[PDB]
Amino acid sequence: CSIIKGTGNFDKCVSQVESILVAPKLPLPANIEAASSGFESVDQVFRFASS
Amino acid sequence: EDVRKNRLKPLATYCSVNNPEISFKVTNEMQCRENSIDPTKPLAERMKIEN
Repeated sequence: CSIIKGTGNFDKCVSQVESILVAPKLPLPANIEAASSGFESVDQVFRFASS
Repeated sequence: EDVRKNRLKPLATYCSVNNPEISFKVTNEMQCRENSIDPTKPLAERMKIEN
């Protein structure tokens, strides 16, 4: 990769945020400290603990 | 040959699409499948030793 140039396609921006950040295929390890519930993604939170 | 008398039945029940346990964590379905207990396969096919 040499250069990054903007395309400004908000819908594709959403779909990528969705797959990279919000609901990744392989999320990083869940945090199990006292202050943490132990969830690994936003996707998992609202799918099992919605309020 | 009874499904009820198969030694794999409790592992097959854990490693199933029905079980929310394998739905919470993404890697769970893969950890099942790679140990020859495929949640995608129906119960009898899931416990069967091929060839």
